[PDB]
Amino acid sequence: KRELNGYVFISEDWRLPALGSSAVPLTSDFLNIIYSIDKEELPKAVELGVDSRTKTVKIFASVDKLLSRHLAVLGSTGYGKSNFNALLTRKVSEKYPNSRIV
Amino acid sequence: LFKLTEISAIGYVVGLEGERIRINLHEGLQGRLASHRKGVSSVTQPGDLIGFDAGNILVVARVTDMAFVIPLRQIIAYAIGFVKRELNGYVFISEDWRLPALGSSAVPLTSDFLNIIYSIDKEELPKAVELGVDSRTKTVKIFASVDKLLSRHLAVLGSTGYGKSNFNALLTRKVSEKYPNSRIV
Amino acid sequence: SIYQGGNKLNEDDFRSHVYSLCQLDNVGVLLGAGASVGCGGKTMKDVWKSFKQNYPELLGALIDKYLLVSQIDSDNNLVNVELLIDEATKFLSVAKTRRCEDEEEEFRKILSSLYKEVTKAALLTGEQFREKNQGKKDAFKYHKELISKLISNRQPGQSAPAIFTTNYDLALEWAAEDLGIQLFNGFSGLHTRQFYPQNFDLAFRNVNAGHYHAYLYKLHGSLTWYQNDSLTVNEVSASQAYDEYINDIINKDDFYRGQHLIYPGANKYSHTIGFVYGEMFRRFGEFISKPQTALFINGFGFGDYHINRIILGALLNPSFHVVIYYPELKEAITKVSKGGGSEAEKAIVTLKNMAFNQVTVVGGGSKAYFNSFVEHLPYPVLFPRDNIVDELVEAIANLS
Amino acid sequence: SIYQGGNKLNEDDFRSHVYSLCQLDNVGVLLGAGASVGCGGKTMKDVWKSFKQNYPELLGALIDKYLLVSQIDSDNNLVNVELLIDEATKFLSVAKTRRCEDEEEEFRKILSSLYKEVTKAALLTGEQFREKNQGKKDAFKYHKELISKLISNRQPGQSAPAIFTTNYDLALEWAAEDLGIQLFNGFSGLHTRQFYPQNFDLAFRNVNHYHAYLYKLHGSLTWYQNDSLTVNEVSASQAYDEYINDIINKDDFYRGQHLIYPGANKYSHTIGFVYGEMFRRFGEFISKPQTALFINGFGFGDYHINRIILGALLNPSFHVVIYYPELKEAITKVSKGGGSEAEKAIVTLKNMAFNQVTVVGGGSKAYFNSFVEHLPYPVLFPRDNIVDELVEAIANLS
Amino acid sequence: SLIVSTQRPSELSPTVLAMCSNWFSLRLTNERDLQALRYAMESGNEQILKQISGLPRGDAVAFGSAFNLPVRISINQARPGPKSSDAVFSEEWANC
Ligand SMILES: Nc1ncnc2c1ncn2[C@@H]1O[C@H](COP(=O)(O)OP(=O)(O)OC[C@H]2O[C@H](O)[C@H](O)[C@@H]2O)[C@@H](O)[C@H]1O
Ligand SMILES: Nc1ncnc2c1ncn2[C@@H]1O[C@H](COP(=O)(O)OP(=O)(O)OC[C@H]2O[C@H](O)[C@H](O)[C@@H]2O)[C@@H](O)[C@H]1O
Ligand SMILES: Nc1ncnc2c1ncn2[C@@H]1O[C@H](COP(=O)(O)OP(=O)(O)O)[C@@H](O)[C@H]1O
Ligand SMILES: Nc1ncnc2c1ncn2[C@@H]1O[C@H](COP(=O)(O)OP(=O)(O)O)[C@@H](O)[C@H]1O
Ligand SMILES: [Mg+2]
Ligand SMILES: [Mg+2]
Repeated sequence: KRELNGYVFISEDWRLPALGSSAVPLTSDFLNIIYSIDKEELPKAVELGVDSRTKTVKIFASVDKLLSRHLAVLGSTGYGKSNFNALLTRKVSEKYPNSRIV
Repeated sequence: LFKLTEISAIGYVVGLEGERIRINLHEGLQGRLASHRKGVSSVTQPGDLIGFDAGNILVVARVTDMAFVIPLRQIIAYAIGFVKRELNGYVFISEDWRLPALGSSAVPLTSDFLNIIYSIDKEELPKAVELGVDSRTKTVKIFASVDKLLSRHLAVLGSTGYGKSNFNALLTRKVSEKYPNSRIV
Repeated sequence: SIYQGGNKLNEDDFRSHVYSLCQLDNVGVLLGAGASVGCGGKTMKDVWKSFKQNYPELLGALIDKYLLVSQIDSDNNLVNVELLIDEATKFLSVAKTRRCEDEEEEFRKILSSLYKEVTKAALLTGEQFREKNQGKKDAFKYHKELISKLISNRQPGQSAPAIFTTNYDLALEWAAEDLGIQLFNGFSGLHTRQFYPQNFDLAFRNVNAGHYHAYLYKLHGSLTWYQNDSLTVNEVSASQAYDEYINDIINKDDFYRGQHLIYPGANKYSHTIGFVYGEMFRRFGEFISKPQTALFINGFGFGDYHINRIILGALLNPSFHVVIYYPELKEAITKVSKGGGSEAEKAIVTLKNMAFNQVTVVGGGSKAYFNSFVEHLPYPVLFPRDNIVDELVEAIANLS
Repeated sequence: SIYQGGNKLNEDDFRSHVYSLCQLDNVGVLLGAGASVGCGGKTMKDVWKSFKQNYPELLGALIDKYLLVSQIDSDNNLVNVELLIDEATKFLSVAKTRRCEDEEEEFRKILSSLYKEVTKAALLTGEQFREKNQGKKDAFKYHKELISKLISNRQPGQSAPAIFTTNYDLALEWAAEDLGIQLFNGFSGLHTRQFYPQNFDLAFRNVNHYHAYLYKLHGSLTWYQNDSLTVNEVSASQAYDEYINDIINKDDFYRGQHLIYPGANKYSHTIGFVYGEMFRRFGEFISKPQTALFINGFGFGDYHINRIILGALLNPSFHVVIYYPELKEAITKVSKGGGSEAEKAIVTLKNMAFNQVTVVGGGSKAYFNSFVEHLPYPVLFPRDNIVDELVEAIANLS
Repeated sequence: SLIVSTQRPSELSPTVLAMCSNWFSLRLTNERDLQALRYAMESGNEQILKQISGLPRGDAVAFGSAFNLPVRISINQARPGPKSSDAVFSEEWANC
């Protein structure tokens, strides 16, 4: 729906369309709205990658909601755990130069 | 000069297959909204409630299916009880073994009949506390009796960060201001 | 005091029983002359008092010469008024046929006084009888409620309610013309109204998809029925009847025509008049011989042998139910227990003593009146119990 | 400001209610003279105010000698103009049929002055009433938005919007001819255009959202009756050359059964037919179930329209929304004692305990330029105009 | 009288849960945490259990002896509320 001059995405799943309604494909503009954050955590957001299916929408995450409780990284051997750990640690150290990491 | 009903119709019953009911809609209705004296109501989406006029009682049903069959439209519903008038008010009963007859009309449920369904006995009003509102329409208020809640044991379940503590705080605070000579630990 | 098979039950059980009887295949109501006393009517024993107070000279010649009425019945006010007019008419016809000139005037003088008394007690409005919109007054408030309750609790694919009555006043017609319902009484036309016995098997329907009609059987006639110079039966309006023959009956003192009126059960010996009376009784008998019938009786005095015989014979069917109102049960029970009272009391007590679950009797004086009878019937849920049209009508009238 | 059912409402609930009403089976709009002042029009008060100033010699005769207008309403500026014109036309016809030469010349001047005054205020662009593409200008920005919103909110299989009006100017046709929509007004043909009442039962269909209806209850500037007993319609550029340039810049009035505005010549059985048809079609519309109506710019001074509106509330499925800026003045003047018929009529329907009646008032929150924004846009409706940027390049190519 | 609040209904004694008269339930997304709720209550209702898997924040489903029929409620906010939260890393890391 619309809020002031743009759009927002709500995540409730009990509303259904009506009979006779037409179906349209989703343009890349609405995919950016669906996979966004709440318009205020951008100053404390970190980029991690791009979506896999289309490779056109960037993905961000909030440090406060990410490094609040424990975090888990799992996977088999030869698939890229160390890459992820190094990237996250380095680009967290860069943003907050007064942090403690062991 | 005779007015048997002050509400408009939506469809009519065309078949019964046990405990499920089948309804065909009129030609004009396309916009999923029906208007009456008190306002506008939605009658097509699944999960809504509709009613039938069967003599001197009103049957209540819940919508499940909706599909084509200018093409016609069809609805399948299931009954959950009936509403009765006894002296000067109304009462709701929760037995669903009564069904309407062929040719009966289907009508929407206004906000006054919705109050009767989600209501308690009148003599227990001073012994009641307020919790919230109806989720689907956000018009009716919900009450419950304290003597029937905190008589046996009560359970509250949920995941993290969804509102267990808020509900606990509200429920515990509302009781103390009502029964000051009570013990809570 | 409520009895069902010789045992007592409370008010709540009686109301529950009444609720279950209103959802059967057939529903009917039979009313008497006691149901019109709240609108301005009089009972059958209040007319004999007036007759014997206003005309004390004909009473002696009506007992000592022609033996048309007993002294015991007259002294206790237990005379069947409608059973005397037919005999008087027969006497007058015989005297006219055999040319006994001195005997014609005497019987023309007593009929003129009997009609003058019976007619004045059935107007219900005095001289406001030729006007219009008589149903808007407060006297006919419960007739409308009864009619509305009977119609508004029938499911589709079911029969229409039937009403039988022993009155000959215009109360029910006035009540029905205000709600907008149409009643079938066997007549059709506007400029020449005629009686057709085959129009009792008709009903309305909608050409697009209403079911607002009922049947009214009048067993003793009406004020507005008369036989013209030809051999046919016609019906007119209240104003036309008042301007034609009612005003002279009430006011003039030497007016009597002959075999003209069709009330009450007067000219049965003519074969074009009794044909009207026979059909109503035949169709009453046909109605209560149906598998799932329920009948309500109120206002009746149980002084008719034929109706009692018909009702008694119809109870040997395991799916017939009757409810009776009689606000004098105790005064009849004592009199029957000691020595035995009148025939009506004996009949009602014998019917009460039956050990069936089909017969129910209610007494208690003012607790078994016509007004109390209505509230025992159920009230529909969707009926609008508010006032929205009147305000808009008044606002429209206020404009300009 | 906002009253529903006798009690008050806030902005958000009112906006939600407005959105819910547009999704019913039938949607209609009634517009008055107040909806044309944003593009160059005038209100009925101003017309009388200017006539009284410009022609003081003729004012005394209408009050003293002929008794057509009273003094209190003339001093208060609460006169009705179309009724006056109809009565003057009837007077002139009666005077002509009995050969009274003195009275015949007296009413020609009156009618000429009245027609000059009313016509000069109906032209919304002055001398540019002849040229084409008049709807491309900025004054008609909201007339386009109203039609676009009122068309785009209909699902397939539903009806088309209906537009009633009491004006006799060419604003809506000019607005519609620029978007690319077609309006049914009851006429057909080009070289000889005639009035057919059955043209309102037709619709368009594609053999491989196009049309709307327009009802004018007081006529139009481009309608006239010739010697033939049929009504004709022509274009603005032809009316200007035929009979409009003489009304303003000349003292010309010699045909008494020619013009069909405003509500004049009702004594002829050929002209009253159009008015009767329009009024009957208006009446038959609001008797349908599931109907919603909006009123804006119409002062409640007509008896018959008020009677028609009130009687339709007896049906459970009829709803209406009314806009009236000067509400507090009426409330105080009827509570204190006094007031004209319009104030009493609006107040009596404001106090009713009905949920089918809603009244919105204010000082500038109840104008026509604010009524449009209360109506929403669909989510997928296109708004960015990127087609004129290409037409300009095509023209630059030369 | 007892009020029990837990987020893992499966890690409880079945008797304790089966001896209650009323139940309030918020969002619950786990296949083994729904079997316990199904077992605790009596049979005869299955269309009400599908909603729990997708209830939004602040909504709950209530069914028991003090309610005539199951209802989906939107709960009011308490004022004043309980303690807000724990420490926030960003504020302390940017206090140079
Ligand atoms: N306000 C009242 N409400 C109800 N019942 C009343 C009331 N007042 C009196 N009653 C009762 O109303 C009754 C009065 O009955 P009557 O009018 O004399 O008798 P009928 O109308 O059957 O006479 C006509 C028939 O009888 C002939 O034999 C012919 O065959 C006719 O067919 C008593 O029970 C009163 O207690
Ligand atoms: N910008 C504006 N926006 C909206 N409303 C406005 C505006 N300016 C003024 N108004 C209001 O617009 C209204 C102006 O009322 P008038 O033009 O005299 O009335 P009518 O158009 O019905 O007159 C024609 C009718 O008269 C006969 O009765 C027949 O029925 C005719 O059809 C006032 O409320 C102003 O406050
Ligand atoms: N996102 C990525 N893009 C490109 N190469 C990757 C990515 N993730 C992992 N790799 C490749 O995986 C190889 C080793 O992965 P490694 O960090 O050893 O995984 P693990 O620690 O799970 O064995 C590297 O040579 C690197 O090129
Ligand atoms: N019904 C509600 N309405 C509004 N806010 C709520 C509601 N329930 C929870 N919240 C918000 O959620 C936050 C914390 O939720 P909380 O109840 O602590 O989750 P948990 O159930 O895991 O304890 C609070 O700050 C409160 O503002
Ligand atoms: Mg590694
Ligand atoms: Mg918590």
